[PDB]
Amino acid sequence: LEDAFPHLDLLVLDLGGDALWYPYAVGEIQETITGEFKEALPAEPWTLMPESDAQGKVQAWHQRTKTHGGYQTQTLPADDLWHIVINKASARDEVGISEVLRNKDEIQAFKQ
Amino acid sequence: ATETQGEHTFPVEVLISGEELRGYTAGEALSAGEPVYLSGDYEVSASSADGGEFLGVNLYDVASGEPVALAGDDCEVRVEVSEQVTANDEILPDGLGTFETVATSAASAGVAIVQEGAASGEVCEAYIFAVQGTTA
Amino acid sequence: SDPEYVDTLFREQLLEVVMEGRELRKVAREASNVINANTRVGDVPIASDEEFARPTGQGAEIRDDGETYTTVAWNATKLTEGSRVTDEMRDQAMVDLIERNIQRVGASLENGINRVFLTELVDNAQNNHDTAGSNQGYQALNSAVGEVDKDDFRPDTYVTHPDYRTQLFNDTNLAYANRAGTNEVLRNREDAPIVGDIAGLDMHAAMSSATYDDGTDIGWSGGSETWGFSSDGDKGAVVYDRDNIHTILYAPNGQDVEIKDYEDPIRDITGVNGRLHVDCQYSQGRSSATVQY
Amino acid sequence: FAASDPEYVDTLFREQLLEVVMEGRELRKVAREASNVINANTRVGDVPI
Amino acid sequence: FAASDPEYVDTLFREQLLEVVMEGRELRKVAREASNVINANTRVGDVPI
Amino acid sequence: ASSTPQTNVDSMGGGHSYQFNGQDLTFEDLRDIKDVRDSGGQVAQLMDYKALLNFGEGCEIHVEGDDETKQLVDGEPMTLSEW
Ligand SMILES: [K+]
Ligand SMILES: [Mg+2]
Ligand SMILES: [Mg+2]
Ligand SMILES: [Mg+2]
Ligand SMILES: [Mg+2]
Ligand SMILES: [Mg+2]
Ligand SMILES: [Mg+2]
Ligand SMILES: [Mg+2]
Repeated sequence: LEDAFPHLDLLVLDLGGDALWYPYAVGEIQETITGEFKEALPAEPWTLMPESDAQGKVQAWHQRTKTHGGYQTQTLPADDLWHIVINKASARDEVGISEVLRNKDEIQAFKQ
Repeated sequence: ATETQGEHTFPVEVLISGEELRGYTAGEALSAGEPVYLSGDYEVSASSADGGEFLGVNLYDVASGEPVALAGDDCEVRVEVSEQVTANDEILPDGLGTFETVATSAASAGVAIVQEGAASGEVCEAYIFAVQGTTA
Repeated sequence: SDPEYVDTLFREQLLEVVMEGRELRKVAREASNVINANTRVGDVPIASDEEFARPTGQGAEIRDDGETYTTVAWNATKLTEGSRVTDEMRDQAMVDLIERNIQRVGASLENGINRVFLTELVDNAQNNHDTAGSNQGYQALNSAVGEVDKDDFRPDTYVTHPDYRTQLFNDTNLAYANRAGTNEVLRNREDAPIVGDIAGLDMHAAMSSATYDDGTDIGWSGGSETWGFSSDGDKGAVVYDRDNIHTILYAPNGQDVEIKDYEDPIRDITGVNGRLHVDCQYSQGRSSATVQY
Repeated sequence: FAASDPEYVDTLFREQLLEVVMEGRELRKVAREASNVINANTRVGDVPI
Repeated sequence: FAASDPEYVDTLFREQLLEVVMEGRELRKVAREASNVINANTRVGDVPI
Repeated sequence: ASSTPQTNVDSMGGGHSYQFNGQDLTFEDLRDIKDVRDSGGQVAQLMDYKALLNFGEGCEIHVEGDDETKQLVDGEPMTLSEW
């Protein structure tokens, strides 16, 4: 595992940072061409939102990204993405809470 | 009333804008875009000609005794006219499910103003601005 | 929130209660077959009646007389009730106005279901027992069961007016423990187990007087009968097969009544609204008899 | 108007049918219990008394 | 006659409605790729040339 | 899984054109950084203190199992750390 994740200290700071800013950190598993594991690769969390089922479990990820004066859009299955939630409404919540949007009023009061 | 695209015929959306949509009982079978008036206590029926009988336009087809949604004042609507109409014409119920101009009718005041002109039997776009009831 | 008055301790406070209004009896969900429909309009298919096999010569062709079918359509109507209050009322109220208006809207929809059910049930029953005064108690229930049995259906339920209940519990069959085999009616009146187990019927559904659609209420156009048991020609009970009268409930969200609290985006109004769609239809109206005064 | 279920009732969806079919009137059947049943060997016959 | 579709097409079953809506006419969209796109910070303005 | 990323990235657009974003900066913006750095005063001194805190104390090179690397480089042994 220490060779599978050589730079885990940097990954933990990045993912943990994102998971405090955004409702979740989110990413892929990536392979070498030979199909051996390369890395867990974080995606840009502001570009992605989860499609939950009726019982609140994430089934797919919907992505929107800037491209040349407009946007690309795609959907990906939850089968080959992972996501981590630090802040929650309940222990059953897979979508999570942004502390920025939670404290939006206090942030704006400060800036004003 | 109907729109054509290629081989296909589509129903027109009767309502263009407005939130003044209200509920009544149908006193008879009614068709989308027909003008209606109060035939009884919260009951509406198709308007006859020459004024005094208009509350709004029926928004979708209904059988007798069913609840009906109606667009009243402050609504822009797509409605069928029995004669050629032009922008700024005042129009009112024709007694035939259509509207006609105030000018053609025996009445002196309309219920809707034509915003986009249309030929006889076509769909005009109009804004509803008045009801008419029994004044004697 | 900013309350203009504080509340002190030891209940030296203002008297802080609301007394309830009249509450109507709600039974249609129990007293009928409930269909939770997928569509606001729909059909129940009905097969044709049984026949008798045909006498035929030896070696002759057998004639066809196959099963045939029709439907009864449901066409559910949106019942609605709503309320709107300014936010100053919400803040300054003696009790929670949103809670009270939610309960009122829920009750108004249930009363709505019961009106639709009772009006169908009373108007479209195909049989009648006319008491003509006279033997209005158990003998009328037995006779009404006889009228349904004579159409080859078996009823299992009865729906009853307050005036009819009053007559019935004065009946010597039920009022005397000797004749009833129990003193439950003398003691507990409508809560007696025999009242729900009489003349072969295994359910009693007690209605209110106001439930039937007289057409005097706003937005409602009345039924064909008079619901009552006070005067010549009133219909005061229905004896019927519970599996042959359908209450169809449709809601675009969930299975049942939908209550929405909301705030006006412009005007400092809050409201609560309730929706449900309901229809009521006999599968077999012959399975039902009214009792007439 | 807008989009309403009475307009697209046969275009964007189909009216429900119940999958259960309701029975018609059924007559009471008792004869096989209410009488002695003879399985005859011949369509025509006699019983002696 | 017997029992056949045109008799019971709304009483014993319901006509199939195909699961997919056919899209109709779509116009070609290019302006966002085929021009420089500026996200302005005011509804009205002047660009220096 | 997969051998190439399958999530998109915002980091594509009309090059160094007239749009504004942190990765879309021009040579003028780069020279704007250079002007803040060049022009001295209190702002430059603070950002120099930031550079000195992060990197001014010097460095050390390590190799895990360095001694096992020992090899003749030019007629004389070195380890990878020594090289
Ligand atoms: K005329
Ligand atoms: Mg408007
Ligand atoms: Mg139908
Ligand atoms: Mg033959
Ligand atoms: Mg036959
Ligand atoms: Mg009968
Ligand atoms: Mg008691
Ligand atoms: Mg013989």
